[PDB]
Amino acid sequence: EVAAKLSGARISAQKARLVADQIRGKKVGEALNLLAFSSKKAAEIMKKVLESAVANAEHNEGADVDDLKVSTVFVNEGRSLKRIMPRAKGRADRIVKRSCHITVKVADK
Amino acid sequence: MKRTFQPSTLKRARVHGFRARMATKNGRQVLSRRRAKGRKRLTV
Amino acid sequence: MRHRKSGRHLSRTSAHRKAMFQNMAVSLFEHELIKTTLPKAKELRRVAEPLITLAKEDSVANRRLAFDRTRSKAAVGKLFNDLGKRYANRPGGYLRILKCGFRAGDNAPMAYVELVDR
Amino acid sequence: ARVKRGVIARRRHKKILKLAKGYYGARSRVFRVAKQAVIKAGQYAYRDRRQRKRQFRALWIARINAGARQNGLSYSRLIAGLKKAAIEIDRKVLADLAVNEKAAFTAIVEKAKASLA
Amino acid sequence: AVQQNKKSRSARDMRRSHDALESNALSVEKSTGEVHLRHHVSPDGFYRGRKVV
RNA sequence: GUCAAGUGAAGAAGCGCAUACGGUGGAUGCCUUGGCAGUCAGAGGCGAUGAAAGACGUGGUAGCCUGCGAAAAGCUUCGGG
RNA sequence: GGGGAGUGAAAUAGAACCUGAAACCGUAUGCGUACAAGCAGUGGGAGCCUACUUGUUAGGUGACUGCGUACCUUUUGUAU
RNA sequence: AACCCACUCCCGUUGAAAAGGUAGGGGAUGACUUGUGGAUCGGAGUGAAAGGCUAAUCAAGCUCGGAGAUAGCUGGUUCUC
RNA sequence: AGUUGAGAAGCUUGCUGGAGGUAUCAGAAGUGCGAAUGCUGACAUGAGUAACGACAAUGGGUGUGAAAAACACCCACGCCGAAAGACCAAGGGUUCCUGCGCAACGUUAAUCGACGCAGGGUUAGUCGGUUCCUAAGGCGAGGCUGAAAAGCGUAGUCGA
Repeated sequence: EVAAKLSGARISAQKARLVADQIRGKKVGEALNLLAFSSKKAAEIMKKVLESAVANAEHNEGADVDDLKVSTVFVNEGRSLKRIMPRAKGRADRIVKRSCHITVKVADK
Repeated sequence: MKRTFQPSTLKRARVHGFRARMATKNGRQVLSRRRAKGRKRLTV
Repeated sequence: MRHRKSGRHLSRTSAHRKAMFQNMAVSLFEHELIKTTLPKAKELRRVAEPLITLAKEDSVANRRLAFDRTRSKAAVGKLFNDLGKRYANRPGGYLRILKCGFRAGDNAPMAYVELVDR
Repeated sequence: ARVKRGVIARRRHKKILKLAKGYYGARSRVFRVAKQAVIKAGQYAYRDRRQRKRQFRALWIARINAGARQNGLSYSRLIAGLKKAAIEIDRKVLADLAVNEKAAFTAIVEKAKASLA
Repeated sequence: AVQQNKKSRSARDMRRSHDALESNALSVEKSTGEVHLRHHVSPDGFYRGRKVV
């Protein structure tokens, strides 16, 4: 069971858990096919994280890519960035630019 | 929609400048307050 | 309600559509394969194919009826000399549309549109 | 002697939030709602140490009523006949004999009918 | 027009009980052996046993 | 075996509670090169021999502090180390 | 940005770095939830699941059911 | 027409805009419009006058002090038996 | 987590932590928080909703790139043209140009940028200023006046 993590992805967590829910429990090649043809941003990011997890299992252990199953995907929340949008009649509002932490955890069980 | 600050460096320096403050008693004590507070500029 | 109403608006005035579609017609007659959005590909085939059908017959009236609706000298020369002698025995369907993924900046469904004997 | 009150406030809030666990939503996890839910649970629990003694009595009486009517007697005639006699036997063990030991309950209702009340 | 009460976790999540995703229209070319969308040109430019681009 | 009547266990899009691990977040604890208040002393001014307060320069790297002042992170002497 | 390897007593002390709480957001497991009406509990209570070692226990859910209109402040009086 | 103004509608009202936009409208060689510099200032200015304006503030600007004004009023006041 | 007390609370312990703590009995208090449209930080809900800033307008090709609706170039289409063009003053103060970059900023992406890093670039007898001269107005030797502070002013000398 081998992880890869992205600490700070410039998508928010709610948007990334949609794609995270879509590969959980799948085979790795099935998951790479799903992520490589998905219409979204989180799938580009999470495909790169899944590639990293698989290659960590190939190089730091001896597991074949065919044996591997994407076992634990979870998206935590990262540090937001706090910015101002000027609005009408002198009023200012706070924008949070949210980030998130993607962990893909491949295994051969 | 014309606003209330219309900048001119000459009107700046002649109302609020160093020599305008040091011409009068009250401006000299503006500078001594603003120097006693320890301000970096003291002539704005 | 658009019951039985052909044509599509493409978020444009009608003059904008007419300019964009004869631009795409001219660009396809020079390159013979262009890459565009799938609805603009579906509406190019209703502009561009009557021009090739018109080009299957050399007349002065045909070459300045082509010229007022594809208004470039190079595409009237590409028609009537290349496209129209090539497509002389094909009854329509001078171009095909092949879907090719999605645009990266949008999700605009893309399509290749290609002259058939290229 | 400035004394910083954040270490005792925490333990008092942990005590209230531990007493509130199992509750829905903010009733179990934010202090100003958990505190009210714990106090309310305490009032209901005081009230219901009383109503427990009210509710079990009614269930015993209803089971004794049902057992006595199988033997041809009411609840009220049975309780009257068990005091023309002297049984000193309560609604709890009579309901227990109504369900479990039915021949002993039949013996008790026959000694109530024997006193003809 | 505002809420008179903040919405709970539970109702917030029941709203978004519908916004999960699908795109399962993938298939494999018999010639090259790669995955692509149905009725779409391959990412290596093939379509129904023929190179088109 | 069939046909009636009775009865009903799994199958959760999503939720709830508990638990265990996380994430955010900075509390809390511990710490201090900073303050605050006294006591005992000092010396109570600095300036036309140009002050307080500055601007600009000053370095092998050179921004900002801190020193210096075209002799410019220093010069000459005594003394200590 | 990570997965290792090294350093270190310790790296879930890795530089946004001692400790690292709560709000808030997740993933996993157990149980309950799609014919049921309200301050969300409380009294009763079946079932199921875990540890034990078994029982007249401990922990977790809580079908079903009786009672049940938050807290404050102000008031003659507030679910209001 | 420029320029200066702001009569009407509609939009906008969380605005593109803390007073605008688009259609129309008034003056447009004058009691006009405007640049640059200067003067008048808080029971005090200036006012073809409306309590208008005096830095998005005006029946007495802003700021700092008297100052922790005063409040028979409102709100709040923290562990246990 | 267990346990003990009528309570505030106490005691024992698993894990974490990695350097301090304070039986007892007294002294002292910045001594106990849920409310004050309380203060300050973090984070929710609304909600992945409204918007993304004039309704001049975009379509292909080619390149570069990790990736191009948006960069660059080519072809074509539109738009301004008493300006959406060229320029001077004011105000700004390096934004200018060229290499390298893309974290953040840019209401999206960016290989592009008025953004980051580093270099370079501003040449005058004649163009503007200083210098010469004065207007309004200022300051003003002495001087008149005024509790003081100061006011006004002559010679003067600033002031476009």
